[PDB]
Amino acid sequence: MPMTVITLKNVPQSLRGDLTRWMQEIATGVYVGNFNSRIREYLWRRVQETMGAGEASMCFAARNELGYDFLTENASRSVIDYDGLPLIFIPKE
Amino acid sequence: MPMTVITLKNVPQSLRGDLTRWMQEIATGVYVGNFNSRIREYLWRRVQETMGAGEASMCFAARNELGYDFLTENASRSVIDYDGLPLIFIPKE
Amino acid sequence: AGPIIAGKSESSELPRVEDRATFIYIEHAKINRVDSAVTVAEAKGVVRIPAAMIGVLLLGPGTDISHRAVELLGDTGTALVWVGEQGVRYYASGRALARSTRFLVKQAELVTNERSRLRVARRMYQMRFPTEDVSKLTMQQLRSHEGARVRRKYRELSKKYNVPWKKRVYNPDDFAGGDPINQALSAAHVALYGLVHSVVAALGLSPGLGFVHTGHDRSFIYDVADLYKAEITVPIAFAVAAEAEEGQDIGQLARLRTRDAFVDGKILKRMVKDLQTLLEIPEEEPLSLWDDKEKLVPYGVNYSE
Amino acid sequence: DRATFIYIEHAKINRVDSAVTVAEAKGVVRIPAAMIGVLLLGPGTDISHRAVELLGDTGTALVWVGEQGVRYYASGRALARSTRFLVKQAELVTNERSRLRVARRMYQMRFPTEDVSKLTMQQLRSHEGARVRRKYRELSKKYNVPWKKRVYNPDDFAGGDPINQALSAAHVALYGLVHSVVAALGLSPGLGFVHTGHDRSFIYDVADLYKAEITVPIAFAVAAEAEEGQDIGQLARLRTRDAFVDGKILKRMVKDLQTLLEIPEEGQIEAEPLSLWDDKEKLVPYGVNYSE
Amino acid sequence: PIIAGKSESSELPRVEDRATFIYIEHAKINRVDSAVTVAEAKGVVRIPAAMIGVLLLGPGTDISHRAVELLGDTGTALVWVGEQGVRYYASGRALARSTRFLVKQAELVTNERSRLRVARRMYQMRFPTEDVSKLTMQQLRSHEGARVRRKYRELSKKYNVPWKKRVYNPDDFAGGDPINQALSAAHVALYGLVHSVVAALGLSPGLGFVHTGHDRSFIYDVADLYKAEITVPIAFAVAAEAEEGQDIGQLARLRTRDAFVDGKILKRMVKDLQTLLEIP
Amino acid sequence: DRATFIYIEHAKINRVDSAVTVAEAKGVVRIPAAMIGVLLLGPGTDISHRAVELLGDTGTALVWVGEQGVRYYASGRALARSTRFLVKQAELVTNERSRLRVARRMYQMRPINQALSAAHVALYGLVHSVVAALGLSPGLGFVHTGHDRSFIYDVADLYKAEITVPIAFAVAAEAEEGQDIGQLARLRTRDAFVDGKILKRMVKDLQTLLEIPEEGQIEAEPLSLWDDKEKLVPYGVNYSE
DNA sequence: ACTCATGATGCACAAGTGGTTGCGCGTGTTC
DNA sequence: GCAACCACTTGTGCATCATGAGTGATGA
Repeated sequence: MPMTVITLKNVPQSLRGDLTRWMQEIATGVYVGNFNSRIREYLWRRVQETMGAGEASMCFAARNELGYDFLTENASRSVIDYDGLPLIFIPKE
Repeated sequence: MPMTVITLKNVPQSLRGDLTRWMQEIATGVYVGNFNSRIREYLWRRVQETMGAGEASMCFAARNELGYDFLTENASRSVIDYDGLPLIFIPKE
Repeated sequence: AGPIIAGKSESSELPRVEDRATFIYIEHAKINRVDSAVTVAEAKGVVRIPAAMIGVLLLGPGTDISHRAVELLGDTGTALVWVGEQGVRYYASGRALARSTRFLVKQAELVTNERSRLRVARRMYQMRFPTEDVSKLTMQQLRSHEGARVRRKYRELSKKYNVPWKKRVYNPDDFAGGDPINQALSAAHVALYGLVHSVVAALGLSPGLGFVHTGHDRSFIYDVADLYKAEITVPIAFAVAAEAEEGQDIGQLARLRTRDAFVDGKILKRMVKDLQTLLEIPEEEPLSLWDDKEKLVPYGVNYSE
Repeated sequence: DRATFIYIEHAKINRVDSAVTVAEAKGVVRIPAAMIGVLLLGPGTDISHRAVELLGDTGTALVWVGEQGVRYYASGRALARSTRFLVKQAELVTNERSRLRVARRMYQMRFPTEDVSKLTMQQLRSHEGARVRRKYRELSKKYNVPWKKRVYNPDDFAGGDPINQALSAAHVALYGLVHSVVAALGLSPGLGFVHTGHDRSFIYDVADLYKAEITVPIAFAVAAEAEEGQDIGQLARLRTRDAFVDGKILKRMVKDLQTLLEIPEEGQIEAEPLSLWDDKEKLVPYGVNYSE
Repeated sequence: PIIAGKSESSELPRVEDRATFIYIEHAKINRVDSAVTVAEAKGVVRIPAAMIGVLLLGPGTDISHRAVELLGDTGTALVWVGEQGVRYYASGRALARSTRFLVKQAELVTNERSRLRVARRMYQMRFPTEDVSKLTMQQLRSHEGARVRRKYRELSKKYNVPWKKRVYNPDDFAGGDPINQALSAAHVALYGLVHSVVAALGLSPGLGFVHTGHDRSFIYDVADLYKAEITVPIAFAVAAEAEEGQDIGQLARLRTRDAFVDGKILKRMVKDLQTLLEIP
Repeated sequence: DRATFIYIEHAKINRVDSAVTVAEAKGVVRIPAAMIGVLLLGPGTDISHRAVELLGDTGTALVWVGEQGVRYYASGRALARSTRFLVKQAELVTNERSRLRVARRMYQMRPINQALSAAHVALYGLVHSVVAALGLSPGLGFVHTGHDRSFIYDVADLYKAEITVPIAFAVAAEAEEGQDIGQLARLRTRDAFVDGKILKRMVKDLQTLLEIPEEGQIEAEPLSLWDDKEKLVPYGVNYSE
């Protein structure tokens, strides 16, 4: 099973504890767990309407030549497609 | 190639930029990348000799029921073994 | 679908019964739900349990668990078993995360019919001992023969590892021991029984509708666990007893090797498939009304006039 | 032949020698384990390992419930590990003759003034539909609550009339009590007679016996005396738990379950919904110590 | 010791196991905190240079000295893919410390019979349905040209795109047509990948067999093995499916990266570079 | 037959039409691209894409070096993208007779430990810069074989005994206690390399070792942008401040 | 001109403590 | 009694800025 990584910040503490039921916390707001496509999709679905006014970013194994892809919703660091290659973009203040 | 995740905080900026040459930084201090055992071991050895007075924790795919195992060096959250199942232990102040 | 809230999860969002981890053992701690998380709070620190990935949670001595923690564990499909000393002490589980009772209906139809029950017991005996043929054995003969061969296996494994065994058989009803072999056997068996109880509660099967064991609410748990107690728990416990040295926690290493054997033997998927085949269920809204002429009738409808 | 259904909430249960120690806010109570038949651990309950071990040694049925059993969360083994009710239910539901008889008996329980021993399943379900329509209409007339048709969404509770929300909440509270009683008695919630294919078919079958008598009037009263913007579901659940406080409903449920399973009256058990601080006088002679 | 910004070849992924290419334009490649950082007006993108073989530098890229040093340290070759073809090459020290491949390539390029045999194998690999056991050097050039124009014409007719009877050349191939842009983008990606692989394996890019006279001849020879198989059909498909207002270069690079991943051109390229030089 | 070796450091190179533009602290220098030859881009260099394109059009060998070529970091193509020197070196190295002859020719031509290592590494960097600019393959070495820089080591052995050794011994004698001897050795080696005579001699010996005919040889011109303004003004190199 | 180390300097976010409310998560005879 | 929400302090670390020092990673 692909390893799914979710990072939460400025989210309600309820979701902070809720994600621990599926995937553990290795650092403040960092989660890692092994799931298939369906469980991962449902878990990101749960995170989307539980994070409130917070930032969530998820990384999972994909079928690109880097080997992973990114899903972010209302996050500081967006993801830009450099010709079929996912690279993390950090906007400048 | 299994997915590997390294989390850094309170580390020199040199290491923060150096790990971006191997694995991308989705959020502050957390890195994601797909490497084999040799590259991951070399990256962890590089982290151990560059963070100095900092904390680092790495997550990678393993061959247990949870599917992953954890390596931490002077990290706030340690890792303890529950009958062969790695679960994150958060010390109480 | 519907609104998503912390602490409550649907069956789809959870892993399959055969895709989860086997068990976790907690002792001298205090399971407690803080911020919608099953948290194990020991003296030193707090440990968060990924209950969605855990099939059964084993509660040892000195373990305190709250009401909301039990509700959360039941919601995640994780079963609760108080694995104290002298074996399993109690069972607990929430609603089954399988909304279809087809497995339970088939199990009831098989257990009520005497010929079907005898056939199912013969199938279990054949699965335990594939080489033999039991097409003519009766129920009492089946029980006596299974006891005799379990005792023979215990004696053989005691001889192999050179450990003193007092011609005894493990039994969840009041089995106590102080020897390291007894402790290892108890640990492996309680882990197996917790896993079996979790699987049965997850599939919707009734733990009381047993075929070989009768007289209690966990007879089917014993029946399912006997299919594997001799092939994993006994040899692994004997190996643990042989390997154990002075000043070593027998339970810790016994459970470690029990989990290793469960993973290597693929006990979880094997148990799911064995329960599939034992009930003679071919591979394939759940609620409906019952009728004689039309069989099932759609529910949630009002029949006027 | 007597089973006590003890309800515990807002307490920490431990064990001393052979008695559970319910450390309430009022004080400490020392119920002997042997007298407890069914333990209904309500909200705010911290159960210990030794308490669970002692209660399971004496065949107590631990059921983690809501406030007065409105919600069923988890349950342990059966009352005295008695699977005779479960075996009887499985035998009754397996074949069509006993299933027909039990369905007729439940429909008769729902039809005191009519004889339905000759009606078919189609006729029986039509009669129940007519009965529930008439009950809804007459309760709407009595409580001055407008009523058009039972409309609701299992996935969208917010969108709906207050009467429908109250009905759903009260029915689910009744379902929780039914499941608590069933798990205490050792019955299988999935082995249903009229309802089939669901993991709580028997729960709905049993709760349908009390819907038209308990939860529907409660829901109509809640809808009548409700302000706009008020939590209708919480109100209905609280009213249902208040109705369940007495314990008469639970005893009636145990008796009706044993009647449905054709259990002979000699072998039938009697539920005793005991309370701790409201029944001190009854429990003192039984050995139940009290502290303050 | 381990110093930030410096790594051994062992710590880097093999040539096969890394990504193919990254294209950068209208940016400023820079090194901050020992990271290969690509700074745009809106923000900065930090490149995992250890996971990419070649970095294509499009128009508007201003790369610094230390950024080039870091990219060479990671083994990521640099190519300035401007308009009308590859414009300049760059590469650091080879991350292969053995020159067995280089010595073998030298000893098969100096010998005339060895050069003939290597060109024979490359023709056989490009066209396995023919026989060239007695075919000579200039005849090999003429046959290669005839077949590349035949492939170009066949693909132009198949995808229904007007082609002006030409074959892409790395030197001064300018065109405003969508087919010209797609061919240039796919070909510069291929040439950058070939240059990266050659620099990574320790081979000399100047020791060519069919192409001679310049220091990038072996690059052209290696790229010819895959030019007609992958890049030309990809460019023709891109021109066929291109819409109005769609950036030809971006979609062409999408398609050529997809072809490289599907065709396994990296592992295949290393394997071919092994077989052409007879390494058992 | 003139191959200028312009060393640019602390600058930002952009392109004006058919002329690169070097903007240092002293001022802005415009150079026609045809006379660049070898462009040694030292530290602090920010080369632009359009300047790279212009330099590539004119057969420029861009080599990213350290301070006065102490360290070799990266290199582009060769002089006029020519491979005659590389082909000659390959022909000499594959066969045994020419390899033995060239090895014999090299032999005929030919704290303290830390200083020696630093000086040798500086010489390696300069030799690699020259070799990459000329188009020679650093791996094809005659005396040394089996390494990526074998030819670099062979060429550096020519100058080890009379440049790096005296500098290393001088810095070892002059070293103060608790001082970075490697940095001192590198700085003294770059100071020695400032004049550029060593670069000319390396180019001359590289051409000689390949038996390149004297008529067809090209001579190195270690051009300085500011120290040689009077030499570049007639060449068309505009200056500004 | 580049890059890194360093010193202020501020700021977003997390973890703790403190009372206060509630006991919770709502389909199954609705087309 | 338990657990979530909430206010509110308290604190750790990150990012920016300005200054000054180096041009660097050191094997035949």
